[PDB]
Amino acid sequence: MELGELLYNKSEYIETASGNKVSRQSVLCGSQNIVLNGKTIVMNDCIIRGDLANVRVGRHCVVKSRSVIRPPFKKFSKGVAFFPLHIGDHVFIEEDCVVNAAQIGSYVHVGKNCVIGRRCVLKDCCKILDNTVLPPETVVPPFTVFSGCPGLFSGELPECTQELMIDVTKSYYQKFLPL
Amino acid sequence: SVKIAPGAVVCVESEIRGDVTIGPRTVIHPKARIIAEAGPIVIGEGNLIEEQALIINAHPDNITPDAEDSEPKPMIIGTNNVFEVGCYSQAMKMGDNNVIESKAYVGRNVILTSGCIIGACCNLNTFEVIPENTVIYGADCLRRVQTERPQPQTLQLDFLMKILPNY
Amino acid sequence: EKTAVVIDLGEAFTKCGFAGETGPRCIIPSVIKKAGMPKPIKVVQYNINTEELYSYLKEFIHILYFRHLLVNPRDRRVVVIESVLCPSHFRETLTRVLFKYFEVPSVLLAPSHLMALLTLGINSAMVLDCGYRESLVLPIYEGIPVLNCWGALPLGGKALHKELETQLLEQCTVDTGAAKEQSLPSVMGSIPEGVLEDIKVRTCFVSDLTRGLKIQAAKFNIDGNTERPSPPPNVDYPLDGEKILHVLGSIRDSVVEILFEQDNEEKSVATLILDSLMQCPIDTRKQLAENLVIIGGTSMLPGFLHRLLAEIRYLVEKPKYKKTLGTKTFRIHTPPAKANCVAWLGGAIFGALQDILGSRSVSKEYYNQTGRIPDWCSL
Amino acid sequence: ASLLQSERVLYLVQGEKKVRAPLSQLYFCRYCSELRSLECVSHEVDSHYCPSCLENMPSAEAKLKKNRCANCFDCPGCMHTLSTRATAYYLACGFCRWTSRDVGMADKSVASGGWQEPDHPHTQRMNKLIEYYQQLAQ
Ligand SMILES: Nc1ncnc2c1ncn2[C@@H]1O[C@H](COP(=O)(O)OP(=O)(O)O)[C@@H](O)[C@H]1O
Ligand SMILES: [Zn+2]
Ligand SMILES: [Zn+2]
Repeated sequence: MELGELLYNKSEYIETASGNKVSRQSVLCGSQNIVLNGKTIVMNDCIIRGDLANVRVGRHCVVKSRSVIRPPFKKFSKGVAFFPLHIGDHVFIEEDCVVNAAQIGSYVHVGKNCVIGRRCVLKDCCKILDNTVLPPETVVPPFTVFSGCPGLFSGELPECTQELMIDVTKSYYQKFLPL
Repeated sequence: SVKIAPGAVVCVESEIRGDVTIGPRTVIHPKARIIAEAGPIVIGEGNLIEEQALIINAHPDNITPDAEDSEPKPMIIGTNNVFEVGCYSQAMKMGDNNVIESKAYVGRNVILTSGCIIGACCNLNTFEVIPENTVIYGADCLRRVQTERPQPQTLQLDFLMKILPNY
Repeated sequence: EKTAVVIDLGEAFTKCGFAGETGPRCIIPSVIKKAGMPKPIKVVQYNINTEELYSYLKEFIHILYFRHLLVNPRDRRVVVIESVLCPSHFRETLTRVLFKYFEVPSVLLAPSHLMALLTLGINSAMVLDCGYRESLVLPIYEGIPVLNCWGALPLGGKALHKELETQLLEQCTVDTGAAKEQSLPSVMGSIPEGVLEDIKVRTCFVSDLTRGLKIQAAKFNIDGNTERPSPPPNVDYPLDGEKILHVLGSIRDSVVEILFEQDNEEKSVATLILDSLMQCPIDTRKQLAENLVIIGGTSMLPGFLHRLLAEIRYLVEKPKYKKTLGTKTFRIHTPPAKANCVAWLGGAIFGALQDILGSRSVSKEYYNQTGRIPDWCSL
Repeated sequence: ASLLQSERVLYLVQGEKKVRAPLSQLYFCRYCSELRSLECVSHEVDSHYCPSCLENMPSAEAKLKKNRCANCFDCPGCMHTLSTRATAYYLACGFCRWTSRDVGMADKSVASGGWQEPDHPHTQRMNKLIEYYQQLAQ
């Protein structure tokens, strides 16, 4: 709201360990294969399944409520297996959002309730708008905005994304405290 | 009131309610919401369910007319059927060889045939039988297109047999 | 020298590409998606303030020169195709945008009718331009446009889109998907122009003269009991997903008739050729009649060229045109590119001529000095 | 940029044309002392690239190829980047289930090399007209 990030008070129940905060409400079925190296946030009722995964997330990663990050299955003639996805640094997944994406780049703002397709690659410094469908096996270049049910180039982003996005994710993390 | 079948890798951690009737080779993913409110949920072999998938038989909650005498409305589902991420479903009769896409709201009385796909993030409340081997794409408009051949998804289901153990 | 770019700014669609090519590289709706506005504003709009028009054209030309075409604007020349009697302030603005902001080397303001003639190769021909706003005709005799014998009527895309909307609202039968299986009239107060255009193209067609003449008298109902031909089957068209509009068979073949209707004045798209040709010089009559050219996207409509050429030969026998244009052989030219992209193709053929282009075209150095674009009005 | 409403508080530019824009969008000019907008500044062309198969193409190759990638294709029905599927290759879309088999294009033995667009029907008549007008312009 007018550049400034607003207050969000968390409850007592949340798994805070080595900077990484993960809501107890949010199930993450397969805790072994999933890894959170940095000071990540995972909001309540969110899913990070371990269906033969290697879900590596960023330094300041944010996943809002009711949102799912599942790896896609690669339809290979040699052997059909689930491809391990790698969420980049400073990644912001918005609320109620579906992600079946392989290799999500750093410094990205994925919009609200937007379905990303199977085996979908996202390069760094991009932005997917809300109520948008990226089809299976699609690529989005840097400094781009993809939107619509087709999921196609809408326009370009501001030049200063790399520097700006840092402030957003770090401010949200700092502003997001217990009550 | 549960009719669990061997071979089917239904995960215990997924939520189930009512007079369920489980299929031979079905594979239910965790946090898959199946309810048998009025009539039973009949499941065909190879009918895998992925992530959030609201399958209810609550026509008594939807309308509540107090008509059709008993009105069981038993939820029949076919074989080799992929339920994707966040797709709402409520179909009394549903055919074999059909794949609803992610966040697809299927209607209160919509009958699915073979080789037929619902569009991702597309909602269809209107009651209308789907033609043989035709796909719907987009939310803004339906834009129906007839497919050349039906698409099978057997290999995917078969591999989950190996994964689900110790999860 | 570099291959000069060709742009053709229209109300409905803009043609864009490079000179010495078989057709245009990009053809897109002439609109811009501004932040806040739900429906995108139209870039060409006549009779508005210059500053507001300048901003829209600046926004549009930017999209053409970077997103659609990939080339530096300052490097290579421009060939701006625009119809004769295009509003003064609009053409003045369009040039001022290209010369000031983009800093183009030189613009050439070619008339669309003379460019359409080059594509065929014939030196003299009559040219009808059935566009979006107005269906204009202009006789071109051996390189010289005859402004004296001009002709225009508002029987284009806009007039046809409006006529379709009116007819659909009368016989309105939509299946919303909310106990609307029964015929539901005018659930939506207005239909968006994007939908109406798609219905027109796919559903509606141009009828034969014999069947059309019956349709005219049928809807009139001039002391006759159900004297209409059997219509085509009713086509169901989806509106915004769930809502299914059942288009009546009568609407498909009646909507077009407003173009070819006489309406007492004796002013149709057909009559406009013969009205112009009768006003032409006596020596030029037989050459122009033999060489007819039908450009514009409105004439793409299926079975338009047959109805027009037939309606011509019927209106010839009418006593007004029977004296002058009685024993004349009307033959249509088939241009190499499609009816929509005839105008553009001429500018590309002209753009390929680097030697003549530089001389005829107005240089930026001249515009910066003078600030006076040459027009067919007095200097 | 979008999450926080950068499109609220705006900075003004000095010159002929005054514009109200967010600081995120604006650029500072160091040669002189005056910040200028994306509108005010002149735009150039550096490099061309495909959004699917990210391959930096030179300016000369683009003019020959009409600003297009040879390997990648976009579907005609819906506007999305197509994918090569085998059985011996057919082109298919992910969003809509439109195939290359539907329109009746034959499957190619080689993956990328086989696929092509038909020649323009009025390409021979075109060159003859140019050469006529070229001689006449001369
Ligand atoms: N291929 C086509 N088939 C049928 N109708 C068309 C086609 N292309 C355009 N049209 C219709 O005819 C009109 C042609 O207008 P156009 O000549 O492109 O614009 P302008 O007259 O402003 O240059 C469009 O508005 C559209 O309604
Ligand atoms: Zn490519
Ligand atoms: Zn497609």
